[PDB]
Formats: sequence, C-alpha cells, structure tokens
Amino acid sequence: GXXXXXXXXXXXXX
Amino acid sequence: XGXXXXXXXXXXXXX
Amino acid sequence: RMKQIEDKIEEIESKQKKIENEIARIKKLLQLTVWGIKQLQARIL
Amino acid sequence: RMKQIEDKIEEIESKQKKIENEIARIKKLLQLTVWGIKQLQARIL
Amino acid sequence: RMKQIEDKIEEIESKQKKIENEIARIKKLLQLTVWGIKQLQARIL
Repeated sequence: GXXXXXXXXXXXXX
Repeated sequence: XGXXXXXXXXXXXXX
Repeated sequence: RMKQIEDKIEEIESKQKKIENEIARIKKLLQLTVWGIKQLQARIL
Repeated sequence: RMKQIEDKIEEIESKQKKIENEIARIKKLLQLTVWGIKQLQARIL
Repeated sequence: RMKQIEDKIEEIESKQKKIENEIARIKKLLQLTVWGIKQLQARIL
C-alpha cells in the first residue's frame, strides 16, 4: 500500500 | 466546521 | 424516438445532480486544506 | 413534447456551464494549495 | 428538431464524462494535499 518517498514525489507526480 | 478545529486539527475537520 | 430522448434527459439530470453534490464536497475539503495551510504558515512565521 | 425537451436541454446546458466554471475555479485554487505546501515543506526541512 | 436535440444531448453527455473524469482527478490530488498537510503538521508540532 501507499509508497511515495522521494521528498514528496513532486506532489505525488501531480 | 465556520470554525471549530482545535483538538490538534480534529483529524482534518473530521474529513 | 422522443421517449429515448426524455429518458436520456432523466439520466443526464440525475448525473448533473450527482456532479453538483460532488463539487460541493470538494469545495468544503478544499476550504479545509486552505485553512490548514494558513494555520501551518502562521505557526512557522 | 419537443419544445418541453428543448427547454430542459437549455436549462441543462446553463447548469453545465456553471459546473465547468466552478471546476476551473477549484483547479486554480488546488494548484495554489499544492504550491503553498511545496514552499512550507522546503522551509521547515 | 429531434435531431438537433439528439446532437445537443451527445455534446452534453461527452462534457459530463469529461467533468466526471476531472472530478476524479481533483479528488486524488486533493487527497494528496490532505496527506501532505498531515505530514507537515506532525513535523511542525
């Protein structure tokens, strides 16, 4: 479930 | 809530 | 032919009502997030 | 029948435009909130 | 007249499908901003 990471993923990729 | 909140954010206005 | 039209209008009108209800709920949640941003910024500044 | 249908369509179209306008407004404000969150995150990290 | 009505219905339905998809997109992004705000608050507090 979820994921994300990467400093916020640039806002979940938009 | 035209106010309310409190309680550490009230779980985001209760959704 | 007009029956199929009157039926489609019924389906469109109820769908439009669903859309209006969803947009009202999105607006409330957006108002909440704007409020939360204001609180976070006020706290750090 | 046909004029009754034509009037309902006109009313539907006008509500549709209002909805489109509201969606546009929502999207602009959601974009600002995304931006505000981006600024807050960087500042507190 | 029935044809003109049918064409208008086709345009309305197409726009409704577009609006429905945009609502779904808005909700997903809005959910992300709520989650972001929760993360920021927990750090600030």
